[PDB]
Amino acid sequence: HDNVILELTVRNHPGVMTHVCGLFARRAFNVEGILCLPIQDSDKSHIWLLVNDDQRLEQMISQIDKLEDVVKVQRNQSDPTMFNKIAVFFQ
Amino acid sequence: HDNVILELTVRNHPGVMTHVCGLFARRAFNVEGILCLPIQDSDKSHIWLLVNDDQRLEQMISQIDKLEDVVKVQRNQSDPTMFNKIAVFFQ
Ligand SMILES: CC[C@H](C)[C@H](N)C(=O)O
Ligand SMILES: CC[C@H](C)[C@H](N)C(=O)O
Ligand SMILES: [Co+2]
Ligand SMILES: [Co+2]
Repeated sequence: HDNVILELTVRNHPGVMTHVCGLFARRAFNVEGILCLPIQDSDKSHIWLLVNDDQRLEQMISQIDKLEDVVKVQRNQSDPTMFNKIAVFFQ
Repeated sequence: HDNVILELTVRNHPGVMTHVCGLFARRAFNVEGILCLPIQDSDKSHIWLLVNDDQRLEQMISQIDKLEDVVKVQRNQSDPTMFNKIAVFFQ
């Protein structure tokens, strides 16, 4: 469909979410949904980003990958409707 | 307990999440959990931020309030365990 889920594994450090989102912001690229959770007994966190499927997305995944504190960035290996399901409980 | 939920209503525009998180980042203030959802049939979105209960938080709520595209910022008027509940389904 229209959107894509990007799943990031990042270091749970101050400022990594600003850097990740700044890459999108610097291009006026909107982010539709965000879920961020720490990983249990770990120094990392998971970031799920709901974004529109885009030609520019492949280049931006590359920028995200080179970021500081980002260890892995995945496209479309998560739950495609995960934000619809969360939305049933939070509005 | 240790943490606090900040609930923001913001314009669903590119770059607002970068600005919101940059205020925390500029102070090395960590953000523990994030949920961001668009509001149905609307031009806004909701941002829930899980942060440590802090003396500096009252000043930073003030900075967040003066931000561009932020219409409302609330402290502790949401679900205190909301990220624990999401965590049962997403890790
Ligand atoms: C958290 C997403 C916010 C509302 C906006 N869409 C942005 O790209 O910054
Ligand atoms: C999304 C939160 C990330 C992992 C980090 N805690 C930060 O403050 O930017
Ligand atoms: Co670091
Ligand atoms: Co705007």
